[PDB]
This record gives sequence, structure tokens and C-alpha cells, in this order.
Amino acid sequence: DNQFYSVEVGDSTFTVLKRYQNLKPIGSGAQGIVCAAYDAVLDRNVAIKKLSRPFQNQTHAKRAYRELVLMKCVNHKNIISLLNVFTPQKTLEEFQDVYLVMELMDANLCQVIQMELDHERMSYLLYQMLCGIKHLHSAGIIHRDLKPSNIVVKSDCTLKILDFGLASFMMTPYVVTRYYRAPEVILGMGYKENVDIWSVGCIMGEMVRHKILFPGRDYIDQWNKVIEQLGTPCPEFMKKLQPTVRNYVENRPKYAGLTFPKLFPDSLFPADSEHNKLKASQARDLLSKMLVIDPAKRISVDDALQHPYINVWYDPAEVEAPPPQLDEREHTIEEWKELIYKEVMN
Ligand SMILES: CNC(=O)c1cc(-n2ncc3cc(Nc4c(F)cccc4Cl)c(COC)cc32)cs1
Repeated sequence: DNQFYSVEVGDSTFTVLKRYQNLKPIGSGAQGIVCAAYDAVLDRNVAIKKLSRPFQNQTHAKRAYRELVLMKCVNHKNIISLLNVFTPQKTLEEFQDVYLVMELMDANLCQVIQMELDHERMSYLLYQMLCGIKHLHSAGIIHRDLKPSNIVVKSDCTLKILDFGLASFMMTPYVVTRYYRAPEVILGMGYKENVDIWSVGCIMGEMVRHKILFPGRDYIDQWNKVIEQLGTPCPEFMKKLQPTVRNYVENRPKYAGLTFPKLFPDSLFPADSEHNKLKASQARDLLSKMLVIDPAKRISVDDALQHPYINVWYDPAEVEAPPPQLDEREHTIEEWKELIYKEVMN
């Protein structure tokens, strides 16, 4: 009679529509436990994410509402698209949980990063990342927090970005991964579309080095890794800085910065055949153009898509697909609950 049923995965309770069977865990973290399942109605495997009272506080609520709203604005194969959204609760007063359903992928990009990838797969993953970012930008969405843990991949090299980036305080075991954020974000500068190119360069470089490029306890540590490796930025960059942050950055110890042959030596690249020698030099060239502190000097998304390392995959239908409510302010728990509930059941 009832449309739903409940099972215990890990230690969370999943109450899902009966069409979804054989729930197995695949991931946990920030704002959602996730299960794989078989969708008996679509005859395909899916991933199901549980949002446990997303309205419980501002940080959870703004992200839940935003990503439920934004996913109807984008339509692109390298960007999340939902198959279903539902709550097992019946009225607003009973509402607690939201369940999101998408295609089941094969792996997280963190997993792929730990592998040895030929140039064809690396360049195809990066090409798809840039296509998705370009689609987001065309829809007026600048991500600012692109990171591998929110990117998923299938065995055939196809890739999807799962989140929409930045707009806090969390009272939980949770901690935010900040290593892929641009200097604009680290330093509070304001930004344009190519803020996301930095994060792609951080992902790129980690595929080559198999180590996080700019680790650190906080932005303090992080900034130190940035300047130690790329060198202190030019005065032209300093002048963009708010006057207090400028003082801190200018008074940091001055480093000259390593060249990119030394940051990404030949050893890290496939370079036995002439084809692979050439691709290694094209890869390091692209790296040197997106790991650039000053956004005025950093390569754009469009130019990155024309780079010789990337454009071997080009095709008009992928990079330029037709683009498409609103982003809201501070609300109470009660108000967020109703906003999310109403978006859940359009
Ligand atoms: C055999 N397959 C595997 O081992 C793997 C499959 C995946 N995989 N595939 C899809 C997918 C979606 C989400 N998040 C999510 C969701 F489930 C539903 C709606 C929205 C969102 Cl953002 C997560 C959780 O990411 C932290 C992992 C996911 C990763 S490893």
C-alpha cells in the first residue's frame, strides 16, 4: 500500500520509494549519506543522496535550496542532472528529509587522480571539466570551490561535476577542503570566471604529482605553499588587494618561485614516444598558464579549451550548449523548511 520502505545502510536510515532496491553504501561526508541502488522502473543503477533536515541551519539550508534551484537551470552532460527528488514525509509539518537521485557513476575523481593516466585520458577529463565550467559560467554560475571529491567518473572516461560552489559555521565533525580554491578566494579579492581555472590547474597538477599542490591547516599554511612554489606575485597583483590583506601578503617572506620544469619534471610524464614527449611539454605549458596567481595573467576558460593539450577533443555541441528561482537571503529555520519543501514538490 505505502509507496516507501526503510532500510539501515551503514548507520543511517534510508526511507526510499519501493522502485529503488538493493541499497549499498558508496560514500559519506559533508551534507549527505549516499547509496547505490537499482531502479526497477528505469531498469538502471542510481545513486541516492539523503539530505537529513537540510533546514536545520543556515549553511545546510542555503546550499540545499540553492542546489535544488540551480539544477533546473543547467542542462549539460558534464553537470549533475537529477532523475528524481522526493521526501517520504507527507505534509510540511512532518517534513524532514530530502532524497536526491542521479545516474550511478563508477568512481570519484580522487580515485582517478591516484592512478597513472595516459595523456588521452588526462586531457579528456580536463576537457570535460572545462566544458562543464563553461556551461556553468554561461548560466551565470561561477563555482569558486571546484574540487575532486565533488567530481565523479564512469569507466568510459565520462565525467560529471556534482555541486555548484560557494555562496558560515558548522557544529559538526565536518571540515571543508580548501586546497583547490584560487588566491582570489584565499585572500578575499573578488573574482571573475577564470577563478575556476585555478582549481582545474590544481587538479591537473595533482594528477601529475600525485600530491596535493597547496596543502595546509588553514589559508595561512596554504598561501605559504602557493608562494613557495610559484613565487611572490608582482606589485600589479598587490594593488588589487584590500589594504589590510595587502600588508600581510607583502610582509610574507619573499620567494623567487620554481620554474614549471622543476615543479613538474619530465619524470612525472609519459615521455617515451615522440607523441608522449610532445604531450608532456603541452601539459606543462597548460599547467604554467592556469597555475598563475594573478587572475589578470591567468588563462581563460575559452583559451584553455583552445590549448593544444585540450582541443583534440573539441566539438561545438559540447562547449556551447544553450543556457537557460533567484538566490535568496537570510531566513529562519521555519522559512527555509517551507522554501525547500515547496521546491521538493514543485
Ligand atoms: C560503483 N560505483 C561507485 O563505486 C561510485 C559511485 C559514485 N557516485 N555516482 C554518483 C554519485 C553521486 C553522489 N552524490 C549525489 C547523489 F548520490 C545523488 C544526488 C546528488 C548528488 Cl551530489 C556521490 C557522493 O559523492 C560524495 C557519489 C556518486 C561515486 S563512487
